[PDB]
Amino acid sequence: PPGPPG
Amino acid sequence: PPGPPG
Amino acid sequence: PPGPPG
Amino acid sequence: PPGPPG
Amino acid sequence: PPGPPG
Amino acid sequence: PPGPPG
Amino acid sequence: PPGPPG
Amino acid sequence: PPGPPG
Amino acid sequence: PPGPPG
Amino acid sequence: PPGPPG
Amino acid sequence: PPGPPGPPG
Amino acid sequence: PPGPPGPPG
Amino acid sequence: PPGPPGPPG
Amino acid sequence: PPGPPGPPG
Amino acid sequence: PPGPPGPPG
Repeated sequence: PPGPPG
Repeated sequence: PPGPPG
Repeated sequence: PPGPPG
Repeated sequence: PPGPPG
Repeated sequence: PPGPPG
Repeated sequence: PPGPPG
Repeated sequence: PPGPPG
Repeated sequence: PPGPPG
Repeated sequence: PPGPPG
Repeated sequence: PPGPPG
Repeated sequence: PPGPPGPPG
Repeated sequence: PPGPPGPPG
Repeated sequence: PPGPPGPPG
Repeated sequence: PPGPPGPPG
Repeated sequence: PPGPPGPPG
């Protein structure tokens, strides 16, 4: 899955 | 695994 | 079978 | 056997 | 992460 | 997200 | 931050 | 924001 | 700040 | 503001 | 034979 | 494979 | 990635 | 960024 | 900035 937001 | 942070 | 997700 | 992780 | 101050 | 105001 | 005095 | 008045 | 005396 | 009168 | 890679993350 | 980067902040 | 600068003051 | 100067006095 | 001179006396 997509990584965490920055 | 989840990707890297944004 | 397909491996586990990443 | 199951394949490798994605 | 949140960006820098304005 | 946008940083804090200056 | 707030700007300088006038 | 605008600085204080002079 | 207030200006100088007249 | 305007300074004091003279 | 083993199976193929898995889905991305 | 890992997943892609995440959204910006 | 980090987010962009914030608004001015 | 900081804000701009303030009004005169 | 400071304000301007004041009125005369």
